[PDB]
Amino acid sequence: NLTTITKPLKYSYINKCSRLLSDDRTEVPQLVNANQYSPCVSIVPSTVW
Amino acid sequence: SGTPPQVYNFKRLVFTNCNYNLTKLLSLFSVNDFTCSQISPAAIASNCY
Ligand SMILES: *[C@@H]1O[C@H](CO)[C@@H](O)[C@H](O)[C@H]1NC(C)=O
Repeated sequence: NLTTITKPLKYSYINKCSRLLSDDRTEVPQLVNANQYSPCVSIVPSTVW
Repeated sequence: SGTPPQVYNFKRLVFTNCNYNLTKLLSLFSVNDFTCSQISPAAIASNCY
């Protein structure tokens, strides 16, 4: 009996967040710290397809 | 070389006292997934084991 808040289509999350270097051969993962956001949210929208 | 085996009969290569160069090993490959546990990806290529 509470409809004023809505519901999305589905839940979604990120399972891999790394970066390529200039050699295009090595991958460096990123670890988000407390109360910030990893830069890899700049390439994936709020809803993963 | 040769036909690779399935997951339940993988073939082993042991390495003790030999020179390894992954810059010429993995150059013949293309990494789709690279995951590691308890060490960094860059720890293997530099630290002597
Ligand atoms: C920032 O703008 C670029 C320009 O198209 C876009 O590709 C990217 O998704 C945007 N990032 C966010 C978090 O909206």
